[PDB]
This record gives sequence, structure tokens and C-alpha cells, in this order.
Amino acid sequence: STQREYVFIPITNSITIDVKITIGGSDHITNIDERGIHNVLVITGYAVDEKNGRLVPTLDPCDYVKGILVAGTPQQAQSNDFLTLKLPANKLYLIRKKGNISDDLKIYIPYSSPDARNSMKTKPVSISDDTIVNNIIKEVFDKIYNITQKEKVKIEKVKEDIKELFSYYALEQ
Amino acid sequence: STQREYVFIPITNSITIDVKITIGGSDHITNIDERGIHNVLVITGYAVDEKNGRLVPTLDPCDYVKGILVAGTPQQAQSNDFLTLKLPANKLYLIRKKGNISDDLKIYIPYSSPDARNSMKTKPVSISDDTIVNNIIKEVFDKIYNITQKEKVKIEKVKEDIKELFSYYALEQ
Amino acid sequence: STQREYVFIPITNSITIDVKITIGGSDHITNIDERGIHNVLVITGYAVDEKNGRLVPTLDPCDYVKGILVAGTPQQAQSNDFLTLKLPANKLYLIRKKGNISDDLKIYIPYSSPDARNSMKTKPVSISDDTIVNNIIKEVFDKIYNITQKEKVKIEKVKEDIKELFSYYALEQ
Amino acid sequence: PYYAFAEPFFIHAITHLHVGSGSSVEEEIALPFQRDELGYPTIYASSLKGAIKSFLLKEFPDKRDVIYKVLGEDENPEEASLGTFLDAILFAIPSRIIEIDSAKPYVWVYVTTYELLKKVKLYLDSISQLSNASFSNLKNKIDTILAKEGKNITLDSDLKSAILNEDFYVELEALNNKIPSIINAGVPLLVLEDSIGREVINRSLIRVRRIRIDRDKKVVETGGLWSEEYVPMKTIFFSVLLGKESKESAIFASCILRNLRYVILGGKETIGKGIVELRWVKDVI
Amino acid sequence: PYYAFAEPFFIHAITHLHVGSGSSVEEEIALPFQRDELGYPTIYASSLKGAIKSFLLKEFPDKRDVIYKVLGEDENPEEASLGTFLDAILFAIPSRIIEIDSAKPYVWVYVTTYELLKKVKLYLDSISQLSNASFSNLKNKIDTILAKEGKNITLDSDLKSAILNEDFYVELEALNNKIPSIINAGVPLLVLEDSIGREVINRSLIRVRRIRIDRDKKVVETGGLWSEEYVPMKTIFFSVLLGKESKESAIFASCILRNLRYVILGGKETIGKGIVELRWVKDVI
Amino acid sequence: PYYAFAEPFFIHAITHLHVGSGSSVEEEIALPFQRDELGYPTIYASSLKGAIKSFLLKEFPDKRDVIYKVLGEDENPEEASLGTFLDAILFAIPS
Amino acid sequence: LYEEDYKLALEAFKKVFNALTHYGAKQAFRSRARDLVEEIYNSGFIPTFFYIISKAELNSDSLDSLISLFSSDNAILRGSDENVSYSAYLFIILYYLIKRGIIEQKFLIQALRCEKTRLDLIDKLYNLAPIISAKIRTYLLAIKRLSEALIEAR
Repeated sequence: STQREYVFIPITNSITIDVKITIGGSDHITNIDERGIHNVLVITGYAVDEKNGRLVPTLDPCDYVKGILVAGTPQQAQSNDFLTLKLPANKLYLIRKKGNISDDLKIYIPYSSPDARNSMKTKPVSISDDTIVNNIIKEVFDKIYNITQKEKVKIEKVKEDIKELFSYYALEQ
Repeated sequence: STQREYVFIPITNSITIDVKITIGGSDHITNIDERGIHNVLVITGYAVDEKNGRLVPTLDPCDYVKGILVAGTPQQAQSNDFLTLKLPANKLYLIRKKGNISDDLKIYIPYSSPDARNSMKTKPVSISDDTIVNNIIKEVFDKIYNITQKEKVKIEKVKEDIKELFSYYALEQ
Repeated sequence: STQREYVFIPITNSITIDVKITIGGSDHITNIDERGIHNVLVITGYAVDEKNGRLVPTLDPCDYVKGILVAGTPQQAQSNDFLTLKLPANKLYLIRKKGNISDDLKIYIPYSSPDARNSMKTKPVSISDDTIVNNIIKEVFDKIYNITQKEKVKIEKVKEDIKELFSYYALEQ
Repeated sequence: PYYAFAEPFFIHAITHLHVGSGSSVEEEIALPFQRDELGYPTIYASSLKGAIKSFLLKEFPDKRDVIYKVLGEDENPEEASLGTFLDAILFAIPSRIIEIDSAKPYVWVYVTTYELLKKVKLYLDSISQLSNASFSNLKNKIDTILAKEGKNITLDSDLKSAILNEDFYVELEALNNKIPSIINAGVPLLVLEDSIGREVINRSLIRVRRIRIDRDKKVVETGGLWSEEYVPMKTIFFSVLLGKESKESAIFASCILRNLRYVILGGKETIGKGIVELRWVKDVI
Repeated sequence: PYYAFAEPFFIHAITHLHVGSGSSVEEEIALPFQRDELGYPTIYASSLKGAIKSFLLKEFPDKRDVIYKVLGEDENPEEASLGTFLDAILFAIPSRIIEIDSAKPYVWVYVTTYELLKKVKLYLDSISQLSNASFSNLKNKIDTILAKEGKNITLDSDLKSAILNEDFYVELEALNNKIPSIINAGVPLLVLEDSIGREVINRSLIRVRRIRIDRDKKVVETGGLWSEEYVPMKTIFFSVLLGKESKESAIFASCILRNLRYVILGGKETIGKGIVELRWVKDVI
Repeated sequence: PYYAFAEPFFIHAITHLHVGSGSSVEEEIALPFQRDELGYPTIYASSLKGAIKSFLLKEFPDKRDVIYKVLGEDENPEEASLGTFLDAILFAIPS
Repeated sequence: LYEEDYKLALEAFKKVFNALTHYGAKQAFRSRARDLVEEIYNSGFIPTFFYIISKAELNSDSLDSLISLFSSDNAILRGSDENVSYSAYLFIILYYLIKRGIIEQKFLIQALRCEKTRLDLIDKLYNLAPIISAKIRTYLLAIKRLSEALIEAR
């Protein structure tokens, strides 16, 4: 089998501890090559938990979370609370597609209890204060992408996308 | 004259042994020559019954079943349920037509009475889940076309033609 | 329930018998209402066999028999030589459609074995010999549609439409 | 705001297109194409809406409620549509080219004018401040182009001269900078001065005579003679889909428009006219 | 699936064929062939449909209702046709060749250009989404060819050098030989760069002076002199026949199309133009 | 049966034959022979039809209506011609 | 757009129509006008131009008559109706090239006077052939229609 985990992209930094193996196989769909980001999955109906941001499953179709699909085992301290599902790679909402995928694949999702003691009133949240992406790139986009700063020298263009191509809905709870 | 047995090709595993003649005569009608499978028969107005799939009729010209025509007679355990019929070789709805046919044929077709105690609804079904194509090449062609695995290292081609050529209609009962 | 038998309309007079209901309720599928015949049934892959007039299963998609579906039951002297099939009324290949159908029907078709003994070569037949038109009004359109020549003032209309609508394929051997 | 997001997209003609208009004897063409206001081909917003609505109702017969309430329910008119198309603006029409002592010998190029690019920039400006619809690079390219207005401009800097549609000699110059290609097609784009551009474009349209022949004697039936205008293959139109905030709009834009690539626009589809590819400018560039 | 069935077919010319789109504004003496948007000859799907329909209505005089359902009524239509024809794309044209030196020479060859194969790719991709059809074999062949878009190539042959139509020297590069034939005749297929391909194809057309003569005195009648343009024998076009689900479409596709081999396109059929063979890609490949 | 009759024939040149293809500037022969698509000599079926129709019209003056029916009329065509000539392929040349 | 070309063609036709003093030369030029535009757009401009000059008998007397036409409007072309009609059509083409800034008038008049520069004229025309053929069709068709309308059919 081939397996991936979906890592979010918040303006909070607890993200780099979510995977164990960097490559594992030889197939990463979310790849960046001299134009911008590609094959980023966008889940809908989930709401972030930015204090340890974990996508709480809500019912609002307007709520969404855009993150990248990377091959690796999730933390090797999971599979009891993460959302594990295998889907046939064609019904998956991902934007900026470049190439066709392997027709079926297993996905690990950061998850949580819904916490039904607090009215889940979500909120449209962008990624601004480019210092808050400046760090997470050298945090996430280096332990996920070694290819940056050895093939990517126009890092400004991997800034000018995460600036607006990555939004979500947070819960501020 | 010369006997032709129609091997339907659905995704189900129920075609173990019901034909007799592997070579028997001196040719086949459906062939395999380095370009895919040729002279494939299609029967319209019939649907498969994938639980022991036999071609149950229906007056719907939209339902059809595609398969091969091997040379031979079935198992000497039948002629109580098969449609036997002789026809002048130009009524045959053939696809991938390569050669002309031999002026008359004895065709045996797996038949099942419509059994009008439940309405007949049909669903279009193709042959995916490459486990299926990998088992079916061995299951039928390695037994009928001993040419394959003896002529072709190009099994992937005579596999993709299966994947994109043999659709049919099922029943869902 | 909701049963119909399919009476073929050839230029022979050998089907004025096998209908033991003829009314059933108050409805038929094929209608005759001040514009011509409606809901005429077409069956493909079948040819007529005037000597023992029934429908022989060809495999030629260019073979068709056009006839009318009437609420009925053959004689109770059958259920061994009739296709009995239940289908949801939208698999019906009807021409001259006027209304809608009950979405589930039982249908009895005069059937025969292919008799793989003589090549099943067929010929197109159109309804000529307007004496046959008259006696097909008498044997079918009169004693099935009791209102024939009782309300319809333009019986020459349904004559002209029998002239052009009902054609079929015949083995003739 | 009640127009919360916008979806700019391109309309690539896979086959020739005929979005008809009022047939009449004043244009040497019985069935002319829809003219915009400057004589350019356009697609009216109503034609786009109706065609895409029909296509979606056929292809997703379960999302029918979402489609009805985003693009306007027909049998229960009591609620405005949450979605709206702008008129499709001609962005580029293909033109036959004869190179003249140049580097890359092309046979056809994309031809635009400055009027069309002004209208495209209008559409782009009016939606850029929607906090998700950003596409800065596209309008930046359009502005670099519009600065050079007055001169026949080429984007890929190798032509310097050409004959367009076998009839128009024009001299071209670069843009002093590479200006990365607007579309990802490997064909140069030519932004022409408007006076000569109207001629090149009006010559790039297909004018066809059609007849009705009596089946029996293969003679033409009396009166069965007329002309139609088509928009060639490869033609590009530009339009925007605007959507209000309601949640069915979210699910529409989520999984109705992501699986929407080809669509039938206009009339005469039995002649194979009208197959169109929709490219969303949210993934490409 | 927007389309029930989708059958691409080839349009091998048995005789020279002349489809019209008659005299232009300028060349009032010429009767030219129908042209594409980028200059190559084409058959408009209106001509395709009219000819094939007139043929079917006589060849199958008993399935006339199936034909009126799929290809439209013509007495009093009460609904659209369920069948569409795409415009015939020029796929390969024959050209005379003088091969320098190789395995036993040919005197003619099939010539195509990358732009034509790109249009074929567009057709195949668009209908692979509007149908459950998938032509992965033909599409893989065409993309392997389009990979080498810069260089003039030749298929399953070397030839390394040639004179086409006794006017054009081309240097040919053997692709890989791994790609099997497409229009599997014995003759090779040259994929030319479109600048030289346009010239070769224009030379491979046939322009013929014709006259009308007084019967009694065997002199040209005043005015009876004109030119006509023919597409040569062996020319191959590409088109698709598309249909929506009807139960008449299933009959049309399984009965009529499996028994449709030779038809008569275009005009001047009394002087033997227009005989055509259809080939139905789903079996010739 | 699109065609009622289909009568192939051979055309034998008794004397030398010249069907002209018209002049151009790059022709190097003032009066060239009608050529095939692959360079061989041919007779365009228009030439065949015109010559044969003229011959028949002056040869069978009583069957004129039959000629006009099968090979088309000359003054007011209100229907197509039922006859069709194919282009004459070169079959064999004396060497 | 090429709408001034009709005015240009009217005046160029008036020039060559008065220059051809023999009526047989007028009819010859008529046949030239009806044949050479066909041939220009079927064979190319360069083949047809070589064909025209080969048939024009470009000797210094005829060339001087051409130049006088370019200037005088009282000039007269001589020399064997076939040759004179081909030279009249050569003047038609050259007159277009002059009045449309494709060829500098002084360079042309120099070419029609010296001999080394006649090959230079032909070479320049060779490099301008696509442009010329594209630009001159309206003009040449106007010339064809004028010649059919004004010169009696022979």
C-alpha cells in the first residue's frame, strides 16, 4: 500500500510534530515546482482547534481547512484518535491538480472529540503576518520539502501563495 | 459444422470450468495478436447475473454483454439451459473485426429465464480492480489462448484492452 | 398485479387466441386515441416464425418485431413456451409514446427455442395486403379494443398507421 | 456584500461555437454570432447561465436542489439566484500567421486588442478586493500590456513582423521583458492596435453557407440557403461567476465546479458546435 | 456521461472528394474546399450529417424511425436530434515522395502536422469526459507523437531524408519505432512541423480547371471556365459520432453503425467525387 | 444497392490520347496531361463524362431523354443526374 | 484595410489604358489582367513575377517608356502587343509598389535605368514577396474588373 497523512497549515505552530518518516516511498502528490503549490487537499465541514489545531468535525459546508498530503506515518503515537480512512483518490477535493493519482490511498487526519460543552461558532481565518509563515516554512516546508532552497530559490513565490492560497475556519475555543 | 462457445467476461469469479474444447478444432474466432483482443462478440438485450452469471434476457436494447467466442462445446453437462443457435456469421454483432467468419456457427450462450417474480433492473459495470484482470487473464486466456505467456511479454497490453473493452450490464439482485 | 402480453402484428392470422384476459381492469399500454396507435412495443434481437408464430431469439440487433402490449395472460396453457419477465416499464423500447407506464410490469412474450438446426436467416417484412390490414383489425384491434369502430370515427387513420408502423423480421423457414 | 466571492474562468472553444443572436437581413449573415458592443463576439450572461444550468442539471441529478437555488429555480421563482455570470468577454481569437524572417516559424497565433484587455482588466479589478480572489500576477501582466497601448505588441519576442489571416501585414515588438505567458499554451499572443485588430479578428471568424437538400433527387430545396457565423476552435472567452454567501453556494462551488471541465454552449450542437472547456483561474496561474 | 455512445471514425477518401463552401469574395473562378480555422481542409459536421443521414435513410429504409430519432426528424421536428457529428479534422493527406536512399522506396506517403494531431487530442480528451468512453490507446499513441513536436518525424520507418510533392526537402527523424501504426496501411506516416506541413498539404491538394463546351461545335461556351479544389484519394479525416441515451441510440450504434461502411460526401458525385470509407476507431485501432 | 448498376470498363487508347490539365507558369510543358494524385496519368471523370455524353447525345438522337436522365440535363437541371463516372485509373501503359 | 486601393487602381488603369495606343494591345492587357492575378495567387508572386519580366522585353527604351509613365502621363508603350501588355502589367505592379511605400520610388527609377541594380530590384522584390502578395490582391482584382469593364472583349 501507499499511505499519506494530511497536515494542516495554521498560523499556530504545533504542526512539525505530526509525522515520523519524511519520504517513506517515492510518491508525494503535494509538490512545488517553480510556480506555486499543487495538490493541496481542502477538507470541508471541519473546524480547526488552533490550541493544538485539530480539525473538529462540524456540519457546516462553508467551513474548510486547506492542508497538504504527505507520505509518512503520523507520529507513531496515533491511530487511536486520528481519523483514518482510505478513499479512491478521485473523490478527494484537492485544488491546483497537476497529475493523476493512484486511484486509491489511505489518509490520516488530525482529529479530536467534538467537545460539546462549547458552542462551535467558527470564524474565517487567513494566514497573515508573513513572519508567522516565515517560521513554519523553515519548520514544515523543510522537514517535508528538502527540495526547497536546493531547487526553490524564489521563496518569495512560496510566500505569495501561502499568503492567500491557505485559509481556514478556526474555532477560537 | 463447427461449434462456438461464448465465454462472457464479467468481473465475477464463476467461469471456472464449463467449456470443454481448449483447442479441439483448428482455430478460434476471438484472437489475440499483438494489438489487443480481436473479434469480440457483444450480445444486446441481455444482462449478466453475476451470482453464477448467465445471460438473462431483457427487451432493453441498451443492455449488453461483451465476451469472446471460443471454438468448442460446453462440458458435455449442458444443453438443458444454454441457448444453442445457428446463424449465418453476419448477424453477429462483432467488434474489433479482423477476419471474415465461416458462413455458419453453432453458438452456445449461458441462459437464465427472466423468472418474472422480481423486476429486472440492470446496472452498467466495467472491469476494474486490477486484481480482477490479473486473475482473469490467467483464468481464461492462459487456458484458451496458450499463445499468451508463450507469445507475449506484453501482457499489460492484453490487460489494458480488457480494462477498457469488456463492459456489461448486471442485475443487482 | 399488472400483467401484459405482447401480441406481435405480422401479416399472418395465428395470434387471435392466446389472450385470456383482454380487459383485466380498464387499461392497456398500447392505445388508440383519435391520433393513431401509441406505445407500440418494439423487441430487438427477435424474429417471427409464422409457422408456429412466435418470436425466435436471434442475436442480430437489426432484427426487431413490432407489436402491441395488452393487459392479458396467454391461455394458462403455457408457462413453458413464453418469455415471462418483470421489468420496470422504462426498459420498454416503446415508439409513438403518449403517456407514462406503471414503472413495474409483468410481460409475456410468445417465445420459441432457436433450434440450432437450420441457419436463422431473416428477412424484413412490412404489412402489405390491406386484406391483411382488415383481418388484423378484426382479429386484434376489434376483439382487443372493443371500442374499435364503436367510438373511433376515423378508422382509416388506424388503417394507414397499421400500414406504416408494424414491420418485423421473419425467418421464413 | 451579497457578492462574497468571485470565480474568474476562461472559455476555451474545443469545437467551433455558435451562440446565436437575432437573425435578420442587415449583416450579410443570416445567423450571426452574439456581438458585444464593439462588434466583438461575446457570450451573453443569460446564454452562459442557461447552458451551464442545463448541463449541471443533467450531469448531477442529485445536486439538483443546490443547482436550482444557486442558478435560479425555474418552477418556483420566489428567490433570487445566489450565482451570477458576467457576459463572456473575448480574450483571444486564433489567427493564421505567416512568419516573416523570424526565429520560431508559427502557423497560428492568438490575437487580442486593447479594448478587450481593458474590459478584462475591468472584470479583474472589480473582483480583486474579495479577500480570496487575488490573482495579482494576471492583472499585473494585463497592466504591463496596457501601458504599451497604441503599438502592435507581441508577447513571445521573436516575430517583429507577420501577415495575419493572409491579409494584414503588421509589425510587432517585444514588451522589454519576458512577461510570462498569460495562458500556458505554446502559442504567442499578439495584442494589436484596435483599428487593425478589429479587422484581423473579424477575419478570424468562420462564415459558412448552409443548404437544405431534398433527400430524393439531391437537388436543393427552394429557399434553403443561409449563412452562419462561428467562433473558431481555440477561441478564448473570459467570464466571472459571482456568488453570494449562502451555504448551498459553498457546496456548489466545492463539488459542482471542481468536477466541471467541459460544457456545451450555444446552439447547433448536432453539428458538433459548442463544446467548451472551462479553465478556472484559481488553479492555473 | 453526457453522451451514451461516442464513436470516433476515420474518413478515408476512396475517390477525390469535393466538399464546398463555395466561391469567396475574391476568387470568383474557384470552387474551393471547406477550410479549417487554421487553413487546412476540413469537412463541416453539417455536411457530414446531411450526407450520412441522406445515405442512411435509403440504405436502411426500415429503420427510418431510429434514424429520425438519432439524427433528427426533418418533416416536422418536435425535439432535437440525439446524435452529434464533430467536424472532420484532416488527419493525414497523401503526398508524393522521392526518397533518397533506404529500404525499397515508396512513391507516396501520409503527411500530418502537429497542429492536426493536437486537434485530434482535443477531440479525444473532450469526449473522454463527456462519455464513459476512454481511448487510452489512441491517446497514448498521439501523446507519444506530440512529445517530439519540434522535429519532423516518421513512424516505424527511417527514410532520414525526402522530397515531398517534388518541391519540399525535409529531413526526417525516426521517432523510436516502438509506437505501432495508427492508420495501419503499409505506407509510412510523416509528422511534419506545421510551417512546412502547411506548404506540403497545400501542394497535396488538387486544383483542376474545368470547362463547359458547346455540343454542336466543340468550342468552349462563353463563360464556361472555372477552377475546383479536390481533396485527393486516400486522404484521411477524423471525426466523432456522439449520441445521448434513447434506446434508439443503442439500436443506431449497434445496428446502423456496425453496417455503415461506404458513404458519399460532398458534391460533384456524378464525376465520381465523394466516395468515402468509414473505419470506426474502436476496431481499426 | 445504393447503385442500380455498376459497370466497370477499360479505356483503350486507339490513337494517342491527350486530356489537358491546363497551364501554369512552372509547368515546363505548355500542354501537360491530367495527372493522378501520385503522379500517374489519369482521366478526370469530368472529361470522361463530358466526352461520352456528347458522343451519346449525337449518336442516339432518339434516346436523348434517357441520356439527359442518367447523365443530367443541359439547360435547366431540376434534379441530379443518376449516372456517375469514376476517375479513370491508369491500368497499364505500353513500354 | 485596402479601400484607397480602388482609387489607386483607377488612376493606374487610366495610365496604362492611355499608354497602350494599339487596341490589340488593350485587349492583350485585358487577357493579362485576367490571367496573371489567378496565377499570382495560385503559383506565388515570385514565379509569376519572373514570368512577367521574361515576357516584358525589358530593354532600355521600354524601361524609359515605363519611367515616363511613372511621371509624364503622356508616355506611350511600344513593342509587340504581347510584350507591351506584359510590360503594362509590370507597370501596374510597380506602380502599386511605389504608391504604397513598399519600394522607394527613387530606388525603383534607378533600377529601371541602370543594369546592375535590376537584379537588386528583383532581389528586394524577392524579400518582399509575402508582404506584396498579401497587400496587392484587392488592387489587382480591381485592375482585373476595370479591364473587363472598359476594354472590349476581343
